Amino acid sequence: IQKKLLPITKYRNQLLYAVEQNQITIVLGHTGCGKTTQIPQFLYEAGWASQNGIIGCTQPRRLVAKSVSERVSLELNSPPGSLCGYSIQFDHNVSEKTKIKYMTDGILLNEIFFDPLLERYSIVILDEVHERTLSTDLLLGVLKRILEKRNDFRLVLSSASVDANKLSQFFGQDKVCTMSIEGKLFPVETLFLQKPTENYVDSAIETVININSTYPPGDILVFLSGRKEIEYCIKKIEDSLIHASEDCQTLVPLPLHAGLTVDEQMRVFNIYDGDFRKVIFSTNIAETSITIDGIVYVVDSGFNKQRIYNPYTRTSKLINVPISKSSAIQRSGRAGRTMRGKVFRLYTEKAYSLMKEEFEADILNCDMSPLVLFLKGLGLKNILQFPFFVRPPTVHLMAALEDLYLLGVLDESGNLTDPLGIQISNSFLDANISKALLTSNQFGCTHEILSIASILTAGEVFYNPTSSSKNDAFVAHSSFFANEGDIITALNVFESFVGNKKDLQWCRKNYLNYQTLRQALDIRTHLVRFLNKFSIPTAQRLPSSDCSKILKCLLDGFVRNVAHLQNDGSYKTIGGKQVWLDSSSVLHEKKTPWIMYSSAVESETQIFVKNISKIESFWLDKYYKR
Amino acid sequence: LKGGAWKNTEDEILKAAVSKYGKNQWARISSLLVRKTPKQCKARWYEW
Amino acid sequence: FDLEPSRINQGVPVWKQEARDERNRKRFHGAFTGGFSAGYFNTVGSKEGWQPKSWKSSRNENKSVHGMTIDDIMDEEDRADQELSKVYTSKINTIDTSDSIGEKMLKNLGWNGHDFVISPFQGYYDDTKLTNQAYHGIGYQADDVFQLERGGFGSGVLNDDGIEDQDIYDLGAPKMRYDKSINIT
Amino acid sequence: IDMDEDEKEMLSEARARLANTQGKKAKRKDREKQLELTRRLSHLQKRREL
Amino acid sequence: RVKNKNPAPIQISAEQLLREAVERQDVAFVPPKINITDLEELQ
RNA sequence: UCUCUCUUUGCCGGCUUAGAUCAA
Repeated sequence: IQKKLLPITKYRNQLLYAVEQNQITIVLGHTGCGKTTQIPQFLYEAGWASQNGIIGCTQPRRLVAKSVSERVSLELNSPPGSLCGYSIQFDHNVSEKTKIKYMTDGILLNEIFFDPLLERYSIVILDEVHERTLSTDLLLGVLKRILEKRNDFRLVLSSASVDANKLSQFFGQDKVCTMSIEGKLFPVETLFLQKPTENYVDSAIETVININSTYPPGDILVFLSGRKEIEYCIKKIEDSLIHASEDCQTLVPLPLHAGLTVDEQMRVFNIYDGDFRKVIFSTNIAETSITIDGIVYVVDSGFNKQRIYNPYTRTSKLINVPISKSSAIQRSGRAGRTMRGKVFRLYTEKAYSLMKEEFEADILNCDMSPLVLFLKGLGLKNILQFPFFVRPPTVHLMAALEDLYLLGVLDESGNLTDPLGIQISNSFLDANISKALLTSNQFGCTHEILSIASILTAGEVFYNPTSSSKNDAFVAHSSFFANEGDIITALNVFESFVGNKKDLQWCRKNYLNYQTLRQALDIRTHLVRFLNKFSIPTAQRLPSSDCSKILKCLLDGFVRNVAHLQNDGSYKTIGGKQVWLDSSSVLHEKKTPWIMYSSAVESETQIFVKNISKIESFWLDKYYKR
Repeated sequence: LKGGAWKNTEDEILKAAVSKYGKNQWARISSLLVRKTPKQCKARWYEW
Repeated sequence: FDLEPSRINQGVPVWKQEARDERNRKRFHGAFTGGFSAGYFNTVGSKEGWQPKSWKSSRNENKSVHGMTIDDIMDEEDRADQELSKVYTSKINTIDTSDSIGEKMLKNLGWNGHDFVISPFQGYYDDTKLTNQAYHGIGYQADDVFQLERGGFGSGVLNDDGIEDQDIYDLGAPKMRYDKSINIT
Repeated sequence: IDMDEDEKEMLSEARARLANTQGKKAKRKDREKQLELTRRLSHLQKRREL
Repeated sequence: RVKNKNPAPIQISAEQLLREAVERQDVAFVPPKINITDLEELQ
């Protein structure tokens, strides 16, 4: 019944006609209208997947992919994985009988790498391409090539942003049909300030109080720059609650950001009975995949945080940027789902007249070194031959290529060097971490470097509570403080973790993130298969306590990321950069003479390094001379 | 940080501390209320 | 070495941290570290003592009398700062940072750019030299009057700074603080 | 009704504060007397068991 | 819902603070009385 | 004249520049 209620049912024949008669079809619509879940059902009913054909729909988000796969499997009254399955990076749940397959962009790029023409798929639907992820646009570039070679292969493009004209020009108007779905949205009126504001949060709180005291019931969703303003809004809202009048509803504040634990992200969906009015302090989470109903009034600051990486310095910073016009329209349309709602954007229409329309792609805002590895693995000597939708910065490409050359994956001529280069190209991970894994075979200690890589890729394996249990966490960590840095501390923690029977109560007692450890287990299993693809044994362990040669492999993997202590407390990188150690690392004040890090995150005053591990000078000297 | 709105708990702790310490040790009294300064404690005692 | 009990630090950052303890004791040692005693006990010697080794040279017995090495006469501080003070070589890092071989790499890429091509990422790299915002609104024009941005021994790290501690000999700000012309009307 | 959690802890601190008294370092003399009492009782007990 | 800002039916008073402060005291310490079983422990 | 209970019942460390200072 829910299948038939969606607006897309009445376009089924038209969509099918468009899908059949056009090699590439651009579908424009709003999230939750049924494009994600009902297009596979519709074309399976038509018969596109009949006779060994497979319907491969790309979902660039792992959680979204799994949830949509489960929903489609249950809605079709079929056992999970039998007809519809999911395959996210380093996690596969598929079957030979599976017809509707939901796949991540990176795995599909890998399949292109192994299978240039995708003979097992007759149609592939690209969904949630509006976020413009690096993998998504690289996949789009390769997909133009495969449609060029394959006349039978079909493409369905589903996007939540108005980019169809650009895709039409890129794909050729004679082979693409530009269709737009007609949904329904209650008319939302925008309200703008006559004069520019000085303190947008104070304007927002003023409007929030006026909404509470003067408007009918309805949850208020705010849009704020970042997580630093959340607690300030909690405090002001608590003070307003203490001084709240009897004619005003009990206004409950609710944080919503990416750094929260999942239970905190579940606190917003809770139903507050009585005269309780929810206000959701969301940074940017309440833009996609978030469906709190009853949202009526939204006040938008017009500022959002984001990440920009600096190639010249290999750093990354979280900066505030005015939102794009498309983001403002999406924020305005977010309110009004269930009843009529109003938006109050804290600026003037003259300010709206100047922002750039759509946010730039992540292929234009991420590290292209994996992209260059991918293209070089396919066999593209000249990077300019690939059909980029938007030309990437040339200076970034040459920076990445020079980084790859100094890493050894590329020769003087720019071709893959030895089995090393091709084997690095076959690796999902970055070339820096993969170098240690591939060179560990020469030293017979692959196991611990594999564990290190799995921990690094999975993420942070420690959980830090904000309450008094932080001292308890320190005591919980107090058993495993390694003199040689955080990396060997992580190795010891991982060894005793698998040595403690995977006990979840032990993880609670030690405040250890079990999900990250499981993901590291999957990573290490898949990398074991990756090495066995090259017939490399993975039973090699160092029987001696001397971690020195593991450190040689790491220094081979982190050649650029070395630094030595300065008198002022900061560290001098080999490249003459002033960096500061993060407080989280054990070696915060140990004054270690020579240090080696992995990742650099830069703030407005200090450049902070992470994954701190101590080293010795003569290793570096002997490694550099050869 | 420092300051606020002088909740009833703060006021009663202030009264008890004045009873136990006197009217000339506002620094020692303010050590009890972490959100208030000795000048603030003195002002509230002599004004409210 | 058990790194001593680490629970003492907990949080409580620099300006509330008690004092450094060499042996879990509130004291300083060393002339240049703030202690009123240096060496063993205000002395050069050591606990055990120190004696020279036997000497014998007969054109075949002095061969057993080898030379002197760096490490055998230094101490734990001396070796620590010897490790700290070793910085040289570098070379390759300086060549490809901050293009040379990368120009040959561009030859591999078939650049053929003539007129170079730029991307909006570079407009955001310009944003690295624009602002990070200052908690203001989108349309806020801000104001220009509200924006702002020799040696010897030290007076003492605890003796602070003031009008007292500036260079009496001043020759800076040659022309950067001065206009080149002024409207007369 | 539920004054957060910080106000509870400062109330507990103030409660321990108001009934402290006995100075600050007077907690050493009585402790040494108790330790001496325990040591003498142990000594007498060893004499008695002998 | 930990958001019942209703004023409490009982308000913390100073005398309550001091009374629940003094409740922290106990009786005088009870030491095991020494036993004198011969003339030695008597003298 | 006993026993218990209540009530009445007058009642038995110093000095100085408050010694000097105090943000998670």
